[PDB]
Amino acid sequence: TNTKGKRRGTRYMFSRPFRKHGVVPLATYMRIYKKGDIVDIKGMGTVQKGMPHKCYHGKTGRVYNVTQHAVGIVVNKQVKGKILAKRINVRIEHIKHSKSRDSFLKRVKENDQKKKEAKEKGTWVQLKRQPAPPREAHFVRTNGKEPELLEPIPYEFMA
Amino acid sequence: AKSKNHTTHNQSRKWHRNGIKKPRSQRYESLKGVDPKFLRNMRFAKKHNKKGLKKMQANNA
Amino acid sequence: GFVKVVKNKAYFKRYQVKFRRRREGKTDYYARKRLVIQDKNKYNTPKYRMIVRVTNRDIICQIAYARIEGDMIVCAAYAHELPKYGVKVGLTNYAAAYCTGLLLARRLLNRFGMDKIYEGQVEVTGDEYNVESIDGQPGAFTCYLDAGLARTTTGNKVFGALKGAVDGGLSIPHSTKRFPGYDSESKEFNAEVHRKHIMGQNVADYMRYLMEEDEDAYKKQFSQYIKNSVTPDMMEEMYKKAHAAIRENPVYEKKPKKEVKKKRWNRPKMSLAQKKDRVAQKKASFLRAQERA
Amino acid sequence: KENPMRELRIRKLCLNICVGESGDRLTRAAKVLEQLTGQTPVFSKARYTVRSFGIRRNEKIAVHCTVRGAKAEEILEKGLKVREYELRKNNFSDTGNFGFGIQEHIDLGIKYDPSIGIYGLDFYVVLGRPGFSIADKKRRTGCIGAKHRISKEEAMRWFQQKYDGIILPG
Amino acid sequence: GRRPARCYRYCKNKPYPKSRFCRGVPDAKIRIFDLGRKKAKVDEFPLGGHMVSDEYEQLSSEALEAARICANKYMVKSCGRDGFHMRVRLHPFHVIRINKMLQTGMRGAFGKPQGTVARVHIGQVIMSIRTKLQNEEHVIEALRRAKFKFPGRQKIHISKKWGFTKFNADEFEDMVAKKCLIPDGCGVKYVPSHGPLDKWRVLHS
RNA sequence: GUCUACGGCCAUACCACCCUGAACGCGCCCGAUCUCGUCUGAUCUCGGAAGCUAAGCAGGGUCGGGCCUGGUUAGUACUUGGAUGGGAGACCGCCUGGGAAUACCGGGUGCUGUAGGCUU
RNA sequence: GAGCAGAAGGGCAAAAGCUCGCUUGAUCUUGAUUUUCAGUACGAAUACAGACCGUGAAAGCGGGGCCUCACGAUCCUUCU
RNA sequence: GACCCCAGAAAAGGUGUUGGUUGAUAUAGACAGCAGGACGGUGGCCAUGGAAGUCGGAAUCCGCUAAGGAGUGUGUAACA
RNA sequence: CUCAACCUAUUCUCAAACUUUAAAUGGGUAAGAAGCCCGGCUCGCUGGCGUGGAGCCGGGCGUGGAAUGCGAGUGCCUAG
RNA sequence: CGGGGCGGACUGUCCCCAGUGCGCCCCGGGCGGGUCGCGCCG
Ligand SMILES: [Mg+2]
Ligand SMILES: [Mg+2]
Ligand SMILES: [Mg+2]
Ligand SMILES: [Mg+2]
Ligand SMILES: [Mg+2]
Ligand SMILES: [Mg+2]
Ligand SMILES: [Mg+2]
Ligand SMILES: [Mg+2]
Repeated sequence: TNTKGKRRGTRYMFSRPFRKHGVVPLATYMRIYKKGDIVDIKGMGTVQKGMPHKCYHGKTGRVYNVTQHAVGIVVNKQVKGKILAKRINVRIEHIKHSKSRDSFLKRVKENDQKKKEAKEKGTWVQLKRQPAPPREAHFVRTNGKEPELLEPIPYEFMA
Repeated sequence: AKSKNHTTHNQSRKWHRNGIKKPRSQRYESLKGVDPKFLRNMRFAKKHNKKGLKKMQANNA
Repeated sequence: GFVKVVKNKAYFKRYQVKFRRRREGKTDYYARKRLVIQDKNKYNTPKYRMIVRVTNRDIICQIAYARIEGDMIVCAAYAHELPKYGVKVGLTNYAAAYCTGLLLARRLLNRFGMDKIYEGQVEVTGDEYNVESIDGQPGAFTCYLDAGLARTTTGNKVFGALKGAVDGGLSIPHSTKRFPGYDSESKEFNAEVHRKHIMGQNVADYMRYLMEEDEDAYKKQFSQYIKNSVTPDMMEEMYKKAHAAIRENPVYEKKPKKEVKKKRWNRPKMSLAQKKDRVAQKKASFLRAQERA
Repeated sequence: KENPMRELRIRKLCLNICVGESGDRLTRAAKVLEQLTGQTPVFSKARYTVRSFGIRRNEKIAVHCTVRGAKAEEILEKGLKVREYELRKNNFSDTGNFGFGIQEHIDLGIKYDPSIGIYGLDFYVVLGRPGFSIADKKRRTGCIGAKHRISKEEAMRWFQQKYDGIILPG
Repeated sequence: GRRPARCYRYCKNKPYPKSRFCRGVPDAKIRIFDLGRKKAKVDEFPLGGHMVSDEYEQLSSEALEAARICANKYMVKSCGRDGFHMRVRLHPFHVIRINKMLQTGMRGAFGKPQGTVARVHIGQVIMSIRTKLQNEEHVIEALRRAKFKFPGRQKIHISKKWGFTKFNADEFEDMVAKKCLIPDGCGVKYVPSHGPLDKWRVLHS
């Protein structure tokens, strides 16, 4: 009953944000994408060429091919009870670098530095992230001031 | 005469019985779909790795 | 009032400003995208371009490649440094455009060390010339003309700067359709009147044309030409000496910065306390003037 | 006292002859404009088909030309001879430009011709100061600012001062 | 030939306004929403009384007209034709449909417009009366009578606001005194202490 | 402290009006022989340098509009999960977690990259 | 707040609109991919690669229409 | 009357009883009962066939007062 | 003097096929040894440049780089 | 919650009226955190 049109239900998905129409800023064309880096697929609607399908908006993939204006992205797609790695050609206006990989790559370099310093200095330091532990025991000063009494307020019809 | 038209009921239960497995990623993914001009140059680079082997083992030693 | 205010509050709330350099009318972003953006399978390869900007009194030739944090100019040559080399008057004309384009090419090639290789066309003739890379040697520097908002018709001075640069040794793709020697009706390039324009012979023709017709108009037009004693018979040789001096030494020596006392010329921004005090004083003066009645 | 870069001047003159229809009448009208200006005029077509006026879309309806400089100043004086230097108060627009019309083109200084008719035309002087051209330049175009604009009162003052004209209170 | 209002009492559908998609809508029965001395100034009628629904339901335009007339007649009787001002604060913007039965059955059952109702929420004001202080008992009785025209359960409230404004009656007068408020017909204009000083100089003079 | 050329982010940068602008510059400005375009050397293109900061431009101002960012609105609206909770229902309360948006009241009013000038 | 052939939605301002100038990339080819999907086909589409061209000063852009629709197996026939 | 689904009920009422909210009067004598007064201008004006407080349209006062509306109802053609 | 329309500043009430703003629940990806860091070699691709990119060859690094739980991977035939 | 000396800017109190920031130094009061801190108490 639903049509099979390639852009059905993308009325807001491909529309530009409020007061962000017009010329595409040029630094989006100056980003360097190499084979192996992780890119989020957005899909702006100012450029109608190389548009990803609506099922890839909001998905993150890995670049495997670079051409003059586009990249090839290996992005997972869930089809009923199986996930299969699609390969899509997307022009660079519809992608951006994923900061999740940048954060992890930063933490790897910091970890390798921390091991290097700890070995050369003679220390052991926790490198794994730990989940937020239970709060430690502490003292709360009243500073000579009694805590303020709180009581529920009477009901009244506001307006 | 008339009957049910469509449902995804019980479908998710069927999908998860054998699990929804992520595709088997592994080292050395295939080169299908890569730029032909780039790809045929890499074949030339691989073909000519033979020369410079003497320089490689000299440097490694 | 009789008509709806078009620029009301709702108009400003939804107004989207254009890019800042579009609002100032300095950048054509339709042209800039096609001209500074490198192919993605070339990665960090710089895409060089020659920015030629002709001003009311100057010619600016720069070579830049685009980065995310802003453009990077690697070599700049101006027409106001031409008095160092021969020509002292009559800048911002076609012959000075050739000289500053040639100066930019020689300055850049000297910075890269490609001086003896890629001499270019030392003997100036107006016909088409394109430098070819030499095997076993570093390749010719390749850049593309950036005319900006200039109307690129035949005889535009940006193509004079291009002609100077390609004759200097830079490889810039071009055709001779836009050089002053080109004829639109016959669709053929003269290459001799173009050489005259490079040598400033059209300006020398004007000087002697005014000398014979009306000496008062000649004084009015070329007033700064009588000063510095530049005459039509010596224009061509002066430009040739300028070319040779550009060839010999294109290195730019930045003038040393002088000691300066720090002076505030423009008014600083008024503070919040000052603004509130100003409002309070204005209110008090209104009430005081009112009770005076 | 005043800055010399504020003195008023004439930008253009913009003569216009709106003939009803196309044909030999319009060709004669363009001939009149050419005789008046020494300058080839341009025909303008109709935006829309209006059958109460008898015009159709894209049909050559009028002929007009714009004159600048010394020739404009000469033609304006010829037109003001016919008007006897008497422009009504409302002839001046709020943007500092004014205009008038004449009914017969013969008294402009052109000899009559049996083949040519009795065409009238519109004069519309556009006033300006030096620096008005920044709104027309291609690179770094801008507006002229509030002080530098011309009001209706300033245009009327210019006409009274320069052409010793009389502004009727109409 | 109208269905009982019990058939359209509840907000079962999405809002179905009269638009370019819903055409052929008959006009709502209520066309007048303000009665009494609508031209009275803000300080003439400092007392405000509301009828407030307690049910998320739909009130037909027929019922709003009936309750408007019922409250108007009592207010006129007990306060005169210029002693009050009433404002119906519900507009029937939701179109209810009817699938008209004499094709037969439920085939193609989507209905045609039948009438309009207003969707009211818990705590929403249905009707308002502003009047002088000495008519408080008459406002309560007028709104009590108009309750009988509505399906649900409604409460009569005497607001702490001054008249039909959004400002409390115990700080309204001194705000007018210090020019934070300026009358304009039946309401007030709030003048904040920001903007051009020429507006401030228009005041205090 | 500023400007010019080219820019990045694309209003904290926009819009309206007012004031000030030293030096370089940027302009306005002067002219149509050549190059080139016009109905019109107005625009464009070219050749200039008498005059001027009037305009653009820059800086500042306005209990300015907008924009940006906070407070409030408000633990409100809405909401994940729970009950053999309430109620004739419509709906509502509680438990367990998450949590807004106006109006209204404050603060702010471009940062910056490369190259090149001026500033006793 | 116009226009972009048409339904609607998106998009677009020295644009993608309007007017001119020159043109035939609406051409010849092999694969890959996306969309529906069973991950079959058709249709449509995307990114390339190899020719030959157009246009522009050039960077480039173009293998139809700004994007989402406008269409068709076996067998047989017909043309190249 | 009597336990999720669930197997029957609404608007609206009650001087049945229970709890709550807000307000008012009162030893300067509440409330309720019984018992007295309830006056003049003035049978106020405009209305009509007659409307005297009491079919109605407006007005809404003053004096004597402890108090008495130029009137809350019953009643009369109007009075009474 | 008055009523319309117009404009300005306000005011009541709304939107499945409206929207500046904008949740909760939700969808994708990452949380290393196929990683990191050093050297070198190949290229007909790219190219001012020993420039970029990719591939290849050696070497050194284990605190195995969140929690929790679980043994996984893979093929054929196949009924209802 | 503030005091002294120099530079800009504001006000319809302009007589050398009043008021507001900024840049350098000399003082004063209050608050918080580090300090081999140092003592005393638990
Ligand atoms: Mg079935
Ligand atoms: Mg262009
Ligand atoms: Mg019935
Ligand atoms: Mg429904
Ligand atoms: Mg503001
Ligand atoms: Mg909750
Ligand atoms: Mg091709
Ligand atoms: Mg297309």
